[PDB]
Amino acid sequence: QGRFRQNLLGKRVDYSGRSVIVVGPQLKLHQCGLPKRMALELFKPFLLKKMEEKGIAPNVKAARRMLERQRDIKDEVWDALEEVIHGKVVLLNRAPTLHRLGIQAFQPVLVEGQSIQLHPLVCEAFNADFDGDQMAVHVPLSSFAQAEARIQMLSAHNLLSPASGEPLAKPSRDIILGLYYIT
Amino acid sequence: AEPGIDKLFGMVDSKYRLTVVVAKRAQQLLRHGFKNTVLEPEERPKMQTLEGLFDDPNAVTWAMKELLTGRLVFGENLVPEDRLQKEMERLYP
Amino acid sequence: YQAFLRLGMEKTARLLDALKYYGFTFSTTSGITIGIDDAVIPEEKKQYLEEADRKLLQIEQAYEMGFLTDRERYDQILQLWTETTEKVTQAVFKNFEENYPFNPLYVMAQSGARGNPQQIRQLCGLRGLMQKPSGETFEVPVRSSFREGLTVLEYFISSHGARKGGADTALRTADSGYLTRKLVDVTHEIVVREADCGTTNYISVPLFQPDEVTRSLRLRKRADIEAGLYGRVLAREVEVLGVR
Amino acid sequence: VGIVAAQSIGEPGTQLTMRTFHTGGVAGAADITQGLPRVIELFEARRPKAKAVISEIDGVVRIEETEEKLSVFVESEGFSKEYKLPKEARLLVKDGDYVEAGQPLTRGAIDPHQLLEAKGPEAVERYLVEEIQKVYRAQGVKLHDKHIEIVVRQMMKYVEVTDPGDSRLLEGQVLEKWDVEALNERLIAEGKTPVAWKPLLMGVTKSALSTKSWLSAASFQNTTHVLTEAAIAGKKDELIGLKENVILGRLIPAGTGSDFVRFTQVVDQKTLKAIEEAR
Amino acid sequence: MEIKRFGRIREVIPLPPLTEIQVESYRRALQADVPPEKRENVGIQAAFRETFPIEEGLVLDFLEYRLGEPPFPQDECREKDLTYQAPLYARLQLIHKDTGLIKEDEVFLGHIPLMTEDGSFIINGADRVIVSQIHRSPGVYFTPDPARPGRYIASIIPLPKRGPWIDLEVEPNGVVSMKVNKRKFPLVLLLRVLGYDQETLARELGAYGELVQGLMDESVFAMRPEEALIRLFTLLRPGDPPKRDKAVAYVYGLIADPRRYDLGEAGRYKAEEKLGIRLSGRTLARFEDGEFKDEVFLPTLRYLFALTAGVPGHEVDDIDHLGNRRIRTVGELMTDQFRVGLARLARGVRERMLMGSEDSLTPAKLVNSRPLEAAIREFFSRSQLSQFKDETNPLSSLRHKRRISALGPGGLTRERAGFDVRDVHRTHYGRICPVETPEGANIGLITSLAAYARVDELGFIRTPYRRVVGGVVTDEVVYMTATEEDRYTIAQANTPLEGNRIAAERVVARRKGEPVIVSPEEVEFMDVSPKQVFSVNTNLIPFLEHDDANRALMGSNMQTQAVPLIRAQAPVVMTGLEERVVRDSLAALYAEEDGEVAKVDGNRIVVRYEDGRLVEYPLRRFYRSNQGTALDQRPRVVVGQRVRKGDLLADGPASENGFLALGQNVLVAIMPFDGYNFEDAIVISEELLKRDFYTSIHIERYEIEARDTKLGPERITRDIPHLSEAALRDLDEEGVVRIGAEVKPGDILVGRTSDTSLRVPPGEGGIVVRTVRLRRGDPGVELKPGVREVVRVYVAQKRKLQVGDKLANRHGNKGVVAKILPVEDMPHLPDGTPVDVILNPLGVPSRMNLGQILETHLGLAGYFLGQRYISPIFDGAKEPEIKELLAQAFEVYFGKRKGEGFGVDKREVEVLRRAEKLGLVTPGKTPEEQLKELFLQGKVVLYDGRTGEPIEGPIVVGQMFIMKLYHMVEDKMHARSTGPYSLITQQPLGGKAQFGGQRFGEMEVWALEAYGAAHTLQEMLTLKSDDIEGRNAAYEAIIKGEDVPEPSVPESFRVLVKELQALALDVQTLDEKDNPVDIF
Amino acid sequence: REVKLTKAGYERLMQQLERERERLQEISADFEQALEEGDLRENAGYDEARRAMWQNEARIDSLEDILSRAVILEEGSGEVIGLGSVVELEDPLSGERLSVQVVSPAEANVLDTPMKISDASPMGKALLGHRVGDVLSLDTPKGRREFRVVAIHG
Ligand SMILES: [Mg+2]
Repeated sequence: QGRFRQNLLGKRVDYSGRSVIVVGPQLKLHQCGLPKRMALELFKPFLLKKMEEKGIAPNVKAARRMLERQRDIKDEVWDALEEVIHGKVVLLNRAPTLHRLGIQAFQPVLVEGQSIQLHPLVCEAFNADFDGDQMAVHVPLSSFAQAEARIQMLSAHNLLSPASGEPLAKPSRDIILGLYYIT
Repeated sequence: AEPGIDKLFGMVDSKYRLTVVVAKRAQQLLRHGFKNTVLEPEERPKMQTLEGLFDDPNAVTWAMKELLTGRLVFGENLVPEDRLQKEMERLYP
Repeated sequence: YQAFLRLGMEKTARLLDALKYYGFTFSTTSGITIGIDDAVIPEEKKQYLEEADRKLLQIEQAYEMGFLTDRERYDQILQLWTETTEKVTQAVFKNFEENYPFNPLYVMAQSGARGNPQQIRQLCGLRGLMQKPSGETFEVPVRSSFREGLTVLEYFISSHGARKGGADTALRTADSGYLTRKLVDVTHEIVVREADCGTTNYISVPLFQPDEVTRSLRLRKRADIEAGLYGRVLAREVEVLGVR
Repeated sequence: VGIVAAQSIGEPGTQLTMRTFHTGGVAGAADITQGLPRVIELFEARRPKAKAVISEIDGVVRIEETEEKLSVFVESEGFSKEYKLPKEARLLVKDGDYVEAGQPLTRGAIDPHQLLEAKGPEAVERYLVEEIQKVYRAQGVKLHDKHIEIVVRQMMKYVEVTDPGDSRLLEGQVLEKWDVEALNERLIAEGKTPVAWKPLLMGVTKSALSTKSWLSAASFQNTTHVLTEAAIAGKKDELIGLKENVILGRLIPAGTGSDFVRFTQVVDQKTLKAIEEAR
Repeated sequence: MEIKRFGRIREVIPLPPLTEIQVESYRRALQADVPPEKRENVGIQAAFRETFPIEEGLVLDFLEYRLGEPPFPQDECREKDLTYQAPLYARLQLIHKDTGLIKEDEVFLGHIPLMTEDGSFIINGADRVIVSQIHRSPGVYFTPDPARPGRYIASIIPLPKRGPWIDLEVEPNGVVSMKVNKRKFPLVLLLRVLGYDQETLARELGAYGELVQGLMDESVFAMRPEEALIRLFTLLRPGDPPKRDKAVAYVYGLIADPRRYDLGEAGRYKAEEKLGIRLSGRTLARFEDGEFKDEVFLPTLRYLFALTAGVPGHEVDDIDHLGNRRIRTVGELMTDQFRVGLARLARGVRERMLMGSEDSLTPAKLVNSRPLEAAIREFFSRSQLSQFKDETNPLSSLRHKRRISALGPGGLTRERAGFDVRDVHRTHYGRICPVETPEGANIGLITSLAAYARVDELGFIRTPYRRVVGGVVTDEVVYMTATEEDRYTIAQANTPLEGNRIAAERVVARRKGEPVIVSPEEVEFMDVSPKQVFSVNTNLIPFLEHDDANRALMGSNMQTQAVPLIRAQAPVVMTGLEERVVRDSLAALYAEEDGEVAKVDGNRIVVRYEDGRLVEYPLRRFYRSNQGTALDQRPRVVVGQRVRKGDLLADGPASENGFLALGQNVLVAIMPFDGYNFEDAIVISEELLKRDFYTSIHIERYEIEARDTKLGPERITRDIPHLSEAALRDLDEEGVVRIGAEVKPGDILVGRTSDTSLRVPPGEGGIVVRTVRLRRGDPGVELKPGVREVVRVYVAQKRKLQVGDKLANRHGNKGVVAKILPVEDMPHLPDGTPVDVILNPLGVPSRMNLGQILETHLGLAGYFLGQRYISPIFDGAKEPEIKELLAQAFEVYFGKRKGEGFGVDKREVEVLRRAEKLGLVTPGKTPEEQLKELFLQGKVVLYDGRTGEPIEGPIVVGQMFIMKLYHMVEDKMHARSTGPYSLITQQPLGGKAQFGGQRFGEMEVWALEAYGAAHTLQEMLTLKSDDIEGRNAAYEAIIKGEDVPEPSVPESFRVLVKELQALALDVQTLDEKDNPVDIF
Repeated sequence: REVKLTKAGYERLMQQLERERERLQEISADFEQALEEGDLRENAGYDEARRAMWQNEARIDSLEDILSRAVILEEGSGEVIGLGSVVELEDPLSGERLSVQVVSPAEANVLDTPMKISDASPMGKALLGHRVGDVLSLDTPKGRREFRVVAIHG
């Protein structure tokens, strides 16, 4: 735990989010679910900025107190949150990360429940099944880091495993079951 | 996936090139004011309940859409270094 | 794969999305599930069982007179089952293949869905022989079908493997990507940056494998070949199959 | 790419074992060390379990059965290479057949160094790549050879000095660095002062251990010694390479931070002419 | 409800006390139930006789031992963090060499814990457990030589850990070797020390083993009797005087080293049985008259030349063989540690004689609880053996209550050498459940004991077995030893029977641990029941006989992680042990004797026994579980009700009517949905969450103590340095929060001063239920030093199954809960009644666990027949019988449809139409029969509900038994953005008002590096961590709507530069062309 | 040394390796699935199947091992029971007749027409070296029965 071997072993990061995982049938591979509670807190800063562009609050700290504690989160607030992300995309990460796709980019969208909704196709990617596991979620604050995040880290852009020219968006069990019982 | 992402990769000589290009123009769009676009007339990005996504949606979302059209030009040494923020800040409020 | 190489990235996605939906959609209306009776046991059961029953007694009647050695009786019997089991296997598949081409359990395996032949055996058919604590597989096979009530001991035997399996999976997942670590420690500074190297030094990639059964050059398996040529840079152009 | 190689291979690593019972009359438990362990030894120049002595000499074959220790000669031009293999050893090469340098006399595993001297560098490398795959292949692992190749490449990225010309004959420098000389040896500066170099095979670890940049050495190896000797001379650490450039926290030499695209122009006609209007 | 069990086998003797493993073990260990008159021996007493007779002249021996006056009652100790001990007194007198004195004054030494009714312990406010341990019964054993197939090697190991490891290796080059403390020497030498003379030796020794010349060799040294000892010492590495310092030697006399184990079994066993015969003494002792007699060396070697030659009886002992593997129950473990303190106590009394002030001392002068008490407290709280009592629910604790492990004192089993013991051995049969081991690492190292299987006088787990004369079955049985078992031929309990005689001629039986077929003539014994084969943990699975041992192992442990749901429901199918479980488990309370019901109060139960007496019972309303859960007792009786001795008074945490109920039996319709049940995903109808089916009670114990710093002691009070009143409302009392208050994340429960008030940690809290403080005037509490006072806050809330919920089945099918579709568009049965839970069939194949498929069908009939079933492990119900009853059910489901005035539905047509095309139904038959015949398969028509269009193809349905696990979504819900920072380094760690962002690790980075996300990466290594400048700089830009800051130089960069400068290192930052570069 | 086999015995053994290749290849395939099957750590299917690999991986060795250093016998002529001869034992007192053909330890298979006994087998031990007219016994669990070599053909 010295100085040279410090910048390597990395450490803890901000805007971090994680929780029990579940499949997201309706969800498109182009996106990824995400608990409203999380996204909201995991976006306090950004949110506040947009809160200003709207008569929600007079100034920064104004909006901070607006929701400093509210069991009645204004309906306007929510609509704004979504209005904050828009294009911006976050990142997903399985605990045991060994391959690059151990982390893929997704376009979050308001969802119910307290667990994170994840697309079934990437289940194969991040070695994980829906028995109770839990992924991680980061957010490219840097409008520059946001680029490469959806340009070269977006899921829909990573299909051909670098390990082998074998497809990654390979349909699994259920999908197959049907596609076969029909043909 | 993302809008004509393929058409993009085909315009660049390297995957990573695109990224750096999308990011640089993305900033110039917000810092130097949000009126540097070139496709503002029609087919301009829109929102939902209120198509107010005609002014300030998302940086990159616009950047790429700009490259969608061969209106812009890029390269290694196109325009002088410093002569960058000088000709931009004076041309745009 | 073809789609991607044809239309393009994004487009592929849409396909995938479309598929996903329909897949599920039908997987619900199809009306397929699992029932105790869906694990149809081929009638050949009682047949082969006997065919192998008196069969074993034959080899036994031999050793009882000193015909075979102590070791032969072992390898001999093993051969019986090892193969007699292979029979029942293909047998079951056949019964489903002709009579119930839509039988749940079955459809699964065949389809790119779940289920594996070897596994199916341990259901419709029956598990073969287990292994002893030492290493050498047991002598008394598992004449019981999963679909049927497996006798006590036979279960006690089928556990010798369950414990063993959870043993190796504890010494290989402990180090957690230890390899990658050491591996990265030398590939962490290797990246692309240039415009075509000038080194005209080609590489000799074998299309045929040396000896397997006497000095005879054979054609390497399909996979290996690709793993070595798929996506490369042909040094010297070569017109072979008539194509340039 | 580096990371690639590393990942593609790392992932599998956590799924390779094997070593049981069905054999046992001597010290044999599998016939070699098939499993992940083999991977180690391969990535690390070692002397395998069932090392097969090779014949650096290329000739014919002659055997002598039974009696104490069996022997096989690789006679040819005139001299006869004798190899004493216990009667409990098994070989594939038969009497007469012509053998080449670095050929598997005994059945089993080969030796890195040995193969190197006998046949040569090219042989070793090809041996490695294939030797690896074999493992992952017999495990249902389908990974492109590309990666494996990159790895071994560094296991040879270093050679030793034979003939002086600027540095002692007891040193091992980067293979590329040798060209830095091979060129300035006759081209730039005349007076051809050859520097017979001999590629040295090193296992993955040992390789990194002899890295050029000090920044990197300051991580793994004993910091003290590193900085210490690195100080004496005004060591120049070119900030190229994830690892080292990582410590500094600066933008990694690869990806978007690559020196190739790190500098990009995003001009708009509306202002492009504005640059012309400033002349 | 009706109850039908398919018990074909006549289960003779019922299941013994599932807790007797811990029960008697403690009892017999410390003979206290009966006066010192009933002079037992073993354990406590034996411990005395051991190191009590002390003589240095110091002459003090043991007289009587008594005690057992627990300072505070049970609960008290729990809540007061007190230790449930017991004052230990002792009566002993002293006699001098100079006739006189008989000073016997009550001398006590420390207190000792006691075993709870359930069989647990309350060390310090918490309930722990004393798990058993295995090993190799310290005895004589012969096993082949290491890597040399040559001869063999003998081994002797007499514990405790203070017993030398002696070995006998036959060195071929000549002479035999005796390994001790890493050194070999000519055994001859020692033999001579024993009196063995050359002649008498060889003759009665190598009379058959010509190899004798390998020891009858010494003709130079072996010519000196007693002198030999002098030489033997010379062997000892130390350079001490060759005088009478026969120390090390005497050490192996009759004192401690040689195991002082019971003179008859413990040691004699490995003796008489294996080799030699009678056991002179208790071990290889006898150091009287100068010479030494050891009827141990003669045999150990007599057995050596035996196997190395002829065939005295093939003596090649086996390792793993349980018939040589002893267990370490609580009593042994405890009594063991006890002897330690004793030896440490005697340590003093001895020294307190050399410096003794004449005959003016005896009690205190020679006693001190210090050594004794210290030991005991070390074992019950510092030994890895004792653990946190797993009370996730009734069952859980029970298992952890009788589990066993190898690892321990070390002198039995290590950690890096046991891939051999980890695997199930032949002897484990009915001794150790082969599917009771935990998952992950250590698997096999730890595994509970079988069922009926019980410990004996000394470890050796015996097992019941049916006696049989010829072909007649005896109703008598005896617990056979893992050893003597192989001696006979045992047959299965499957074996058909005709009253009391064997059936078929070709009967199955296990000879010597080997499966064989024997005739009804060589039937020496027979299995008592399929149960004794596995442990309870598994004897709870429905149709085990239809699931793999691997997947079974899963469901087995899963039951232990079950959560005490509020609405308990006994499994539609039961193994018949649920009644016994809840009993020996002590989850519920039974009536002591027969009588009648008195007071049936929700908090107290009173009754009047027929023997003319009245007693009440405390009804622990809602006690805080060790794993945070409910532990209530629902009174299942009413005022005035004749009750029988041992009747269900109030239900346990997960019990219901004397039957275990860890979960609920909900309707299930196994079939693939809209992908909502992908991998292991599990759909669910809102209908269930409506009638509060799957839900539980959770608690949170947040404690706070009033420290006492030297900078002004902290005071508890409503005094808040931030004049906040909007938070002092609920804080009524002077510091503590009101009872029944609704605390929320962030509010204060207790107010500290110096403002270090204990706030509501992240997440939630729930509603307070009970709290207690501890002022200075300690009524009798051991207030930790530096502490002025202490307070506890018991908060709780309801756990209503939501989304992140996960639940599995007794068969091992685990899975999360995806979407919870409402009963509206929920697949329904043609006649209303929609489904409840939708499982995906894909999880059935690969996972060979058909058992479920069975319980379902069986349950499908129990719904209409309105009844529950009990199927023995392997003697359980069979396919035939089921179809019978199930059919009967059809005459109820559809039987009513008829009389009501309605037939089949147009929809039911199309389905059956494809049914026939699927070979499910026999064509030509009438719709009526077609549906019936189809119902018998366990599949029925089913409408979508979403579109009303039924799903073509019947869908097997039934009532499967599931359950929620400990792992909730509460302990997982980290959502951070801006908060605290590492006071030391510079990391976004939270803990209070905010949270802390998960780590990134080099692994994740690498992958990130691969992508080439230079900036995304650099962003994580700086702007989101170390360099605090760019962090805030970034916060501003964001709140200002400006592009995030682009760090020019991470604080790590410049800091290191100068950090090196600090010591020589002239770190010079040059540019692209060897030029200076300003760093700051 | 040098394994001795016959044309018939060869065809059966060589072909054996060919069958095993079609099976073994199926084993690898199954894994390529299980590994992609998701479900971590206990694919009940994974491990059992892994060992199964070692079993085929092993049979592949024993097979190819002998096949590279064996011999071929044409003992159609001669009187003394040699490698390839078909002897016929007839219990003296019983009057019952039998037929068999002992061969090297690499041919054991009770299934063949004449019960092919191992060369190093007790039965294979008492036959080599004697001719038409011999009568000897060995050790038998039920006792010890002698047999007279009726006739040695081919
Ligand atoms: Mg999981």
